[PDB]
Amino acid sequence: TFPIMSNFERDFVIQLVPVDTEDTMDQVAEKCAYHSINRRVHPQPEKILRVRRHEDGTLFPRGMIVSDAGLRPTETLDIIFMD
Amino acid sequence: TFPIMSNFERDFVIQLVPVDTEDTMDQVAEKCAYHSINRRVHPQPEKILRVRRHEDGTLFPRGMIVSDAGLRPTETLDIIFMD
Amino acid sequence: SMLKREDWYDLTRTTNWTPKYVTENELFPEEMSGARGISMEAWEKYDEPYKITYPEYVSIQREKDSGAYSIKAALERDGFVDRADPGWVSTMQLHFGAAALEEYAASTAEARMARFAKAPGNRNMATFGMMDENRHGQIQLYFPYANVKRSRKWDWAHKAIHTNEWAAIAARSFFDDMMMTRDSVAVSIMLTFAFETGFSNMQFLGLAADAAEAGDHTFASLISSIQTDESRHAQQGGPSLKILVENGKKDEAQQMVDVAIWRSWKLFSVLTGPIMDYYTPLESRNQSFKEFMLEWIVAQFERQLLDLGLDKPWYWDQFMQDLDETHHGMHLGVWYWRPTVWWDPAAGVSPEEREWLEEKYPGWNDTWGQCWDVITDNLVNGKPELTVPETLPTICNMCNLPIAHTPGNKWNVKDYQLEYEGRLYHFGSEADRWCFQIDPERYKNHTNLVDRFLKGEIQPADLAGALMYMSLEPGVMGDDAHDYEWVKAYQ
Amino acid sequence: SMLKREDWYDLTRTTNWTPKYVTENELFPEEMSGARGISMEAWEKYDEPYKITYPEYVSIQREKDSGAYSIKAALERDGFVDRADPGWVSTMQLHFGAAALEEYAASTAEARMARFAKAPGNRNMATFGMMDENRHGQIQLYFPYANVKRSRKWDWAHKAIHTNEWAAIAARSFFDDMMMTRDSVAVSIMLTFAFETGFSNMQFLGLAADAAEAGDHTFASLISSIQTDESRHAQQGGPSLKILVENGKKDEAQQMVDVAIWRSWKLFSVLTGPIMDYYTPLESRNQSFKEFMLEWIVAQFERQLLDLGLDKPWYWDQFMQDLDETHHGMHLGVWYWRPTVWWDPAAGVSPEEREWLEEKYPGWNDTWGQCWDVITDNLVNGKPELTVPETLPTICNMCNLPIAHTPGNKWNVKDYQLEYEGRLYHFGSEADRWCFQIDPERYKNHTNLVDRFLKGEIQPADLAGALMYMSLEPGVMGDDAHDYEWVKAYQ
Amino acid sequence: ALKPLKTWSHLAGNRRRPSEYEVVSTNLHYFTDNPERPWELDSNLPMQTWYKKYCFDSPLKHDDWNAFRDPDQLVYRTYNLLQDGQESYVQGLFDQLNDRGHDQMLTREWVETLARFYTPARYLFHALQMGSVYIHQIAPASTITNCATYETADHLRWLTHTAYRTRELANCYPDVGFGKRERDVWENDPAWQGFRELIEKALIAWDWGEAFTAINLVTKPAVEEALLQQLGSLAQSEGDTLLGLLAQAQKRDAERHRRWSSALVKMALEKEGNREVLQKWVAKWEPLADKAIEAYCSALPDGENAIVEAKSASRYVRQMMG
Amino acid sequence: ALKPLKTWSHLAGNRRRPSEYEVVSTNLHYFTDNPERPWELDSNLPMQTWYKKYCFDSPLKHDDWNAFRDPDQLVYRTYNLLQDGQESYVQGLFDQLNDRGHDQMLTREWVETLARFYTPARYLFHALQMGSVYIHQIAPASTITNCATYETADHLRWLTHTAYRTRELANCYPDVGFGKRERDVWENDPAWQGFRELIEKALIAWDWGEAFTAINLVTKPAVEEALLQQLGSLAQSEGDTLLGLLAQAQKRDAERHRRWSSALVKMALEKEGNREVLQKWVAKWEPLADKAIEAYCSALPDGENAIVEAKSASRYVRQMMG
Ligand SMILES: [Fe+3]
Ligand SMILES: [Fe+3]
Ligand SMILES: [Fe+3]
Ligand SMILES: [Fe+3]
Ligand SMILES: [O-]
Ligand SMILES: [O-]
Repeated sequence: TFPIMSNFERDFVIQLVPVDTEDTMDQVAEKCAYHSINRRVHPQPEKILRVRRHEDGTLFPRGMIVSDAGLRPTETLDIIFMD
Repeated sequence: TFPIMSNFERDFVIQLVPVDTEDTMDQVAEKCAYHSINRRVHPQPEKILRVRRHEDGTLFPRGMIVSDAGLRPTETLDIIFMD
Repeated sequence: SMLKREDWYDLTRTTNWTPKYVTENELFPEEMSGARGISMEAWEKYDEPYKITYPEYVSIQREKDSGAYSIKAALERDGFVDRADPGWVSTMQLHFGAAALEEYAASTAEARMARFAKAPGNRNMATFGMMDENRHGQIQLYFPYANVKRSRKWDWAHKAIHTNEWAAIAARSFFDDMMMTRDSVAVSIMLTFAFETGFSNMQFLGLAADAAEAGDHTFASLISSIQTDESRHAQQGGPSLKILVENGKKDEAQQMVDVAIWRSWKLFSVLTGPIMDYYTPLESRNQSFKEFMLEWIVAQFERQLLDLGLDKPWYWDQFMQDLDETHHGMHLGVWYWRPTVWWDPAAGVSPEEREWLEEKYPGWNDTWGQCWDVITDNLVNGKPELTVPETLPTICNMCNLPIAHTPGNKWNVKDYQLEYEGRLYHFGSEADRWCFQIDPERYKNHTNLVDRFLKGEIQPADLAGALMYMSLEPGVMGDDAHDYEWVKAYQ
Repeated sequence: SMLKREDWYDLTRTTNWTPKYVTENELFPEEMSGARGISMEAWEKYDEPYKITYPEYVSIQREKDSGAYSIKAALERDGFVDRADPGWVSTMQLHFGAAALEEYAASTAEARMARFAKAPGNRNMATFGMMDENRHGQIQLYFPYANVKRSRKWDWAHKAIHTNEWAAIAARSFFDDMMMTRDSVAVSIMLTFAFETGFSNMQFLGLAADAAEAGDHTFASLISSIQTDESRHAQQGGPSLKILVENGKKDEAQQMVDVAIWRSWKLFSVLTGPIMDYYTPLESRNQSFKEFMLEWIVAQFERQLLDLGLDKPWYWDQFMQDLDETHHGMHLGVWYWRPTVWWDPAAGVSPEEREWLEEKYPGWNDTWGQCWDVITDNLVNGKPELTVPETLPTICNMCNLPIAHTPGNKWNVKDYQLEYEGRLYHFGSEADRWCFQIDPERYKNHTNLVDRFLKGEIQPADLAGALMYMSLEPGVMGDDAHDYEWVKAYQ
Repeated sequence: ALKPLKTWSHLAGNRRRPSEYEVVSTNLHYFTDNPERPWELDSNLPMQTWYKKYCFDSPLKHDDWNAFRDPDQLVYRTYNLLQDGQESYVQGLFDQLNDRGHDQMLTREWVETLARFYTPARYLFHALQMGSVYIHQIAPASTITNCATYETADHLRWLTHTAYRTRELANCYPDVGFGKRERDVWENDPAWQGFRELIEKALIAWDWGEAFTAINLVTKPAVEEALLQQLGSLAQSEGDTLLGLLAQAQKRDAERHRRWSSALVKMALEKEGNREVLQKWVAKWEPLADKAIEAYCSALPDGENAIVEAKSASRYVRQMMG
Repeated sequence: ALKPLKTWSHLAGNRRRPSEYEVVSTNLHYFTDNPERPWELDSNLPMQTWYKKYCFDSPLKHDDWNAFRDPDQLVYRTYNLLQDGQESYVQGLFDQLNDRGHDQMLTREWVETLARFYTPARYLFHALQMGSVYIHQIAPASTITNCATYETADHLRWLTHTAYRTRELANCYPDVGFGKRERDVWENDPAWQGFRELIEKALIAWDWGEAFTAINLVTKPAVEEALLQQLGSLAQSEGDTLLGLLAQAQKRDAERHRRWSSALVKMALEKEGNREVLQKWVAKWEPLADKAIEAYCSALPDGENAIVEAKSASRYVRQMMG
């Protein structure tokens, strides 16, 4: 349990998303879309969801776990479309 | 020339009608209908127009002339339907 | 600390004294006061039910005017007047023409009581009566004045009573008889009692309500405020009637009321009747001009008359009956002769309108319906010219209104003729005639519009001539309020 | 005879003296007056452009109130409120909740200047400033109070600022910073200059105009009158700014204005933006929230700032840009999260609305249009639940408003984060962050609603919990203003 | 088709968009429409005859009376704002000098003066209302009437102050007869028969021009100088600040009536004949004004001087208009 | 779903459909919503600290201050109707006593008195506005604030009368320094240092209850007895009817402030402790009231008696509430 802020690509607003310290970057990206995809942003299944620290641009591989990114509670992240 | 008031049968209002001292009762009745018939009252051609002094009920034959009825200028008359 | 009003009120009206240097009769000419043989000292028993003093007046009527003038200011620009039912706009243009200057002329009516009346309560109350009508006349000018750019028809708020247009004359006929050419005691009876207490106050309520329903609040407020003032000088008749009965004078009083009410009724049957039952949209009609009259005017008269020691006028049963007929007559006349008036008469004979009309007036369609049938046929059939006239109607020689009544299958139009000193007069009711008979000297040589036509007083002596003589030109001349909209219902 | 005002005015404000028995600083604590090292004698140069005296006040404001209260009285029963565009009704319920008690709280703001300010012109003008806001608060209660039977949502005119509902907190965030927790000179700048002179006066005009266009005159008049009072105490900032520049203080002054305007802008971008461009029917939109702002707020600021000796705030180019985006963000948020507010948000994304939106904001549909696409699809397709939320958005830690900006094809949503003494704050603009940085001590331990959620301060810690904690229940909770009317356009 | 207009038809080509005053006041009367039959009825009615004789056949003539304008431009709405304020101020004086019990601080002498010289004015004042009221309803123009209309209410105003103050005086000094005695005084006190006779006889001058002179040009300045000016300064000197003030207030009203009266006279002198016509009624009436001033002012302290000051001041009114 | 209500939620079950007053006045303040952090900001701001110390931590305690009600029930709308009327009445007194040139009828002595004893009141009066204004913004309830709100404008009212009258006095007597001298007098005249000190020190009592006592319960009746009562009756006796009246008028204002002050005290005595709490601030401050009365009233004619009448009258205010 670890709260984060979610700047979802092509959405209008950063949102509060509870995630787990063990969730993988992939699994973060899923918990986020629940709140953006098909609410406000159209699904893109030629494309893969990535998870990148908002402050500085840095980027996370899909299978990396929260506990290992050393985020600050309530740290904002981008949930971007890639391939 | 002699002015009269015209209480036309089945109409709502007595009206001023110029007539001639020589016009016949019939001809009076015509000059009156101009102002009631097909304006407000439906023509009745199974029927004949008669001309009767309003005050007292008295009745005029068709071929009697104005000059002979001894009306008062502006005397009211009924223009009734008969057969 | 201030005194209670009760404490000093009487001293305001403690103002009679015995003249010495001029005689009582020089001071109070009988033609102006109509003291009627009753002592100054017995007039002093006059006690108005509703009492007000100067500071209380100028204080209340300040806030009254602040309010209405602010409503008018606020709504001014929204310009409601350009999207109002045209049946409405007409009602307004008619009202202003008929009331504005007559209201103004009421102040002189009161100014009559306030100089010439022997009872001092009356003289002071009559002074605020004066003060009241000055507002009414003034306010009823300022208001329509916002609309002078919209239609020349609005100039008539000021110009109407200055013309010889048949209604204007009908109006002067009523008012001048009622309020301008009679002595103090008479005005208090005929005007304040019969017309204001009997008719105006209720009408002004009705009219404010209707104004509101129609979405016109500037007007809604205007009428509404003018009505708040009525009660305060309308009262003035009662106490006089009281004094007259309580001496040798129930007959003289009785007679005046009889006259005052009929004449009132007649004017009313042409200015208000037609609006209630025709100009006001169907879904805004709460009740019939007939019901309204029965509920809000008739009972109230009987109420008043019982309390005072008087009996219902001789004509009362007749009057009751006339509620079914008179106004549709006046409506039909007004509309038929619509270019002779300064507003645009609503026809109000659409199908639904016609059932409503048949609901409230059973056997309407088999009388009034007939004429309207012929009119409509003529407009369906492309022959409209047979829906405007080529002659004048006969004018009652009292009420200065056409002589008109039930047509169709139950046709009952009568002329109550009287020959008097050579001349033949024409009367529209049993009463209109009788009014004259009891006062022949008073009306003897007056001439209604038809007489004027006939005596060669209207020149050229055709229709265009009478149009000009009544100061009417295209642009104020009346047409169908809806531009023959309701016709499409018949094709 | 009376004196000309000019003749004695000065003596009203001739009121400083040298304290003897308490020291100057005891009398004028620096935390309350912010005299800022500038001499009493140099504050005495304060000269308000628009001057009024007591009798003139109580006399004008009597007639002001007479008028508005009479309009309200007059239209009361017609009950316009039950047939008004529901986009309208919403605008009203939002305004009253946000303004009523904040206005009331302004009087304390002025009461601050009127006890604590060193310039005596300011102290007396601030007293009518006090007198002004007392009306505003009081009038803005009496008026919505007519509607408490109509919807519980009207109770919020009184109850709003008493709750922890996210807007209420946004409002207190603005006002308490601006007007309640600052010294006399600061209030005069931040409140009267920046907020009232800069924003409110123009908004109140706009709002009265719009009220009128919508056919709501009671409100039309209410706003209209409150605006007549603005100028008289709104002035108060100028002369202070004058005094500050003219000594060693253009920076301190500059800074305060910079802060005051941004915060103003932000509150404004969520209370007014959305109304202008969404709640107001299409055929009533004179101009865009963008244009409006450029014409009626921007030029006027530059005008004022040039005249005073100041320069445009650092953020100005940015601000210009933000006019294209910020409010549709705030709109989208408000509507999406519509059960968290006490009015019913108009969607305003019907087809025509959408072109209009694309006219005034080119490239709207390829940004904001996108989200709304998904929302609409979802409502066409019978899945509405995906148009309400299951989470909170991130709240700017200054403006107490969501962090939201351009989406779609030109996606540009940024969070301006700052770590400060352990805590990580979140900021919705470059400016919101910077506001904090220059005053960290002032905001340090305040916690926006999201922080409260997170610190376990909101219990149960789910959505229903936050609903209760913001005192919101079904019945005041917001839904689509038109009951999803504009959906039928898409099927 | 007839075009919509900028203003009322009767007002077009004025070149000054018309005032609220010109709008609600002007050309209101209609009976002046047919001088032969003013009222829509038989031309021989007693009221017809009255208006022809006393209104139309006035030797005081103009060709357009409706061209008259009240210099104060008073309308119902602005008469009440004016007067509401002035009543606040006097109701305030009443309220607060009572508070003090100002009535108690007056001497037995001064009190006796009041009952004789002040409280009977209720009659003179009402009489003026009748005279002023009468001008209303015979004047040949709606603007002249209106001026008269408002003048009359001020008259009412004054009757009321005086009635009010009497109750309070009767209250504070019950043994005096206040409120009960005034009629007798009015009717029998040599001080009051100067005035009573003048006013009784003015009240039957039926011709509008003679009424306006008889009442406004002659009688009013006499009543105003004697009762407001003289009894005013004497009251102030004699301890009575209230009446000193109350009277000064009523005189603002009187000064407005002198304005509209002056105005109308200025208007009548545009036409040959009228100065004479007016000088002739002055000279008929004035002798009674003098008689009225004399019998009242001499019963006062400093009698002979009061008589001189007042005569010359009231004369002055008329000299200032020619 | 939440039902529409008869009135405001905070007002339900009152059993008297609420007044316009209860509607626009009550439960307005919000900073009393979170005593730990009153203002929607950092809890450590100087203003946070001020409200906690001086508003919440008052030894004068109640559990519901919002239960307060102004006995006059004053609202913005009805404060202005009340005061519009009272200003008509005084603007009327100004207008008309000027008319007379009342200022000319005053003696060289009385005039010298004025410049010393009357015109400097502009300072004392404004000072009260600050003290009264300050109560506004620290009082613990919107209804207490409002009472204070209106009281403060009356204070303004009085400064204005006094400023106005000075210009007119400077006008009528240019050699005196009217308008120029008052500061010095305020600051250096033994008559004025009783008051100045009392007021300078009250103006820094920050606690709302101490302010209300310091200003409303102690200082105001002293200023009111000394400047309105005493300088009032003396002015009347000394020829000055205007100030005699002007002062009597201002005292209607003062009597209303004594009503709402009395009312609030009546309310505080419902709770144990408060009588003591209040008696304690009285006894701290009163000694300065006495000092203020003494130095001012003794410089007057009949000094020693003015001092006694005033002391006892102002004491009386407080005795009547307990
Ligand atoms: Fe009337
Ligand atoms: Fe009337
Ligand atoms: Fe405000
Ligand atoms: Fe403001
Ligand atoms: O009336
Ligand atoms: O404001």
